[PDB]
Parts: sequence; structure tokens; C-alpha cells
Amino acid sequence: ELHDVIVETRYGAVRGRSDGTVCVWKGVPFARPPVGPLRFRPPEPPEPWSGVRDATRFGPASVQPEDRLISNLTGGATLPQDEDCLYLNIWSPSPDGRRPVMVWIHGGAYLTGAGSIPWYDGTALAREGDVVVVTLNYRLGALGFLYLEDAFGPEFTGSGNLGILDQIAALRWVRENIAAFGGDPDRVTIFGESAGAGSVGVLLAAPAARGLFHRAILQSGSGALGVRTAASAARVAARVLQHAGVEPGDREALRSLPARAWANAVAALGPGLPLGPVVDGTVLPEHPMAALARGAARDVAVLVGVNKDEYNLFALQDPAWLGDDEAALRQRVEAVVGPAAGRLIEFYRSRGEGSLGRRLLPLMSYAVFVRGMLATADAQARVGAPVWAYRFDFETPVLGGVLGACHALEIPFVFNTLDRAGADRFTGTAPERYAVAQAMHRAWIAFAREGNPQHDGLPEWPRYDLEERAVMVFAVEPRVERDPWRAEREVWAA
Repeated sequence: ELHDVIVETRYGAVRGRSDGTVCVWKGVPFARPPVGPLRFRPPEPPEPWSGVRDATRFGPASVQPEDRLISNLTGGATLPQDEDCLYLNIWSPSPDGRRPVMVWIHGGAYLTGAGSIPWYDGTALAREGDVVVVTLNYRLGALGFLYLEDAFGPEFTGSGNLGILDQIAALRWVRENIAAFGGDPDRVTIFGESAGAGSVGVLLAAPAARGLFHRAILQSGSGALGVRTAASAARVAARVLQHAGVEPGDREALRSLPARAWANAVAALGPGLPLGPVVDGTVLPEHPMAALARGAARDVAVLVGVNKDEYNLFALQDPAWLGDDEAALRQRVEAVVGPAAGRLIEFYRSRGEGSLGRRLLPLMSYAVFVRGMLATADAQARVGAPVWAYRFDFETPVLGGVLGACHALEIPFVFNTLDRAGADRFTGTAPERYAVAQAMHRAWIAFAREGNPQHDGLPEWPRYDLEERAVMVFAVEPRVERDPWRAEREVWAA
């Protein structure tokens, strides 16, 4: 019973599709295309249009490398891509209403991903929760995060945070236009995973983002993840420019270079997280963790968590983690934790069972993910902001169970997109999957609607506090566990 549904935005009318249970608008522009003079420059509001704009099709993704690690396990194709990528997608029960709004920032290391990916489909959230869901694209890679302040001067001030500024523009668009799609502009929750959660953590710090959301969910990511000093960022940028072949100060070459060549130059630097939001002193005045300590988000309610076996995802690329090679493992640990590596290795090697890599995978999970989660939770608890903590323990059985509860596994559970294409390849085909997704899905709904994640499906979920450190565990049997990271937190402090 699918029918076109037209809604009018400040810029113009948009044509979307509805079965009547739910409506969707795809490829709605929240900014003018960041091309030519707008390339490497802050996002600009879209030009108004006459006529009814088609919102039946997704916008192109930002230019990106293949980053096929998830894709090799999944069946996913390369994303259709263009420098003109600034589009958002809206799911709503109805254009009439003032519903709670959930705004999603995708992950992928500030280099890959898109709002258009099917696992981020908002239909189920909207239907079950009576909420409006928004997914968005932001500039990725060099075009989003290249710090050009030193190389090209003040005209490019803020260049390191362009992707963040895109996210802020989308949030501005929502404030202005969400009512037309049945959303409440005053009731907006931002949620992200990985680099998206890192993005959310930055937005809590950023003055430009203030007042644009009231609540935040950070999944497998935090303000600690990926944030760069201006100096570190300028060094990376020099390397990228070298690969690109653009001399510092050469404006014509900068605008002239094709977008794909920017992607290739970043790829040339090699694997890791070389690009990220920058403490530039404007968009980001301070480090996000410093802002949290200061009480910058004391009004904002936070749901924050991690998966039990985060780093195991990386084993798909690098199988040392499934092995017992000490020299190789030491190198990898040392890359992340530098001088502390030796002491921490001794603590983790003693704990657990199996291969050394299996025993060291928690140390990598803690350094990269758990530390940020806990610092976020602790800062909010100290300021007295409402905060809830979770650990997702449901394991995928795929590839002999070696992934466990790996990074990104929670995403279909939160969105209830388990049946969507490629998800089952990641999550396995177990029937217990659906029950776990329901409890998580409904908690995300509940948080956005009332600022409390508790629902009847769950056991009682206490706010996270320094004394008890209560953490909800999503598992076949959901439970609250108190101070689960205690042993680790003490040893890391030692």
C-alpha cells in the first residue's frame, strides 16, 4: 500500500514514500554541495528549490576507500560516492506530531561509512518507538578532516573539523525542519558508534553544537577516540599533501585535485586512524575529555558502553591475535600503550585461558575503547549528569566464534536490522539474536523518549555512579553487574 508523501521544508517540498505505518524521506540536502569554492570550506545552507524534490533515493556517500573488512564478511558492494554527499534521511510514523528524535552519526574511522547503509534503517525504531530517526552523511577523509591552517593559512581555519561542522549543520537543519516530519526539535538525542560515537563526544565539547541536542548515546566510542592535537594533525596533513602532490600554499592545485586522489593520498599513509577531529581551538577549543571534566555536558544525559570483545574484529585483518607469537603481539600492544605495555601484558597474560593473543585482546579492547567509555561515564557521574553504562555480551558464532562480542556487532541489535542484508553474515543466524535486539532496541527508544533507558523487558537498571559503578549487561539473560572493570581500572592506574 506504498504511496508518495510530500512534506515542505524551509528550502522546499520533498517527496518521500509511506506504507502508512511508517514514512521515509531519503537524500534530503541539509547543505549546499561542498564543491569548488565550498570544498575545504565550512558547510553552507542549501539553496531553496521550486517544485517537489525527489526524496525516494539515497544521496551518494562521501568519497572513501574500499575499507572492505566488514564488507568481506558481508556481501556489501562499494558505496555509490560523490563529493556532493551532504544528505540526510528521515524516518517518521507521520508528518503530523511532535515525537522524540534520534540522530545517527555513522562510524568508519572518519574515512568510511554513510547514513545510507541499510543496517542504519530507521523504519523499525520509528514503528516500535513512535520516534523520528535521522541518518546523515558528513565529509570523510581529507575533504572532512585535513588540517590546512598551517599550510594554506587562515582561509582554511576549522579545516580539521569540517566533518564535525557538517554534523552540526545537519543538527541545525533538524532544529529548523523536523516539525514538518513529525519530530520535536526540543527533544533530540544524538547517537553514534565508533568514529560516530567519537563525533558525538566532540559535539558535547563543541560550542557550535551547544543546545542542538539534549541527550547522547556513545557506542564503542568516546571523545578520547581519534582526537588529534593541531601539531599532530598538521604533520599528518603535510604527509597527505606530499602524496597528493599539492605544494603547501598552492590553492589552485588544492581545488583542482580530484576527490579520489585525496582518498588515495590518505590510503598511502597506511592503516590506522591518521585523521580525526582536531583540537583547533575554535570548533574544538579543548580536548573533549577536558570539557567533560569541566562539566560542559552536565545537563546532558548519556548512555555509554562497549562490546565485550571489541578488538577481536581486527583479527579479521590481522590474525596474530589468534596466535601465540610474543614478539609480534608485543609490537602491536606497544604501538597502542607505549611504555606501560610490559606491565599490562603481565597482568592480562596471567588472566583468562587460551592463546596469548586471546589473552591480550582484552588489553587492546580496554586501551582503545573501555578507557574512553569509563572516563566519559565518570566525568558525567561526578558532575551529577544522568549516566547509564552498558556492556554488550551477545557473541556472533561466525568463523568459529573467534570474534565473540566484537566491535560493531551491536549495531543491528540497536536498530533491529538483524534481518537486513549482510547483518546475518555478521551476527550469525541464531534465533536468540532477536530477543537480545528487542531489549536493546527498546532501551535506546526509552532513553530518547524519556532520558531513561529502563523498560519493562529489562531488570532494574541503576544510573551509573562512582560508588556502585552499575553496568547493564546485554546477554541471553540481561543482568546488572557492578564495577565489572574494577581489576583492570586499578591495575591501569598502578
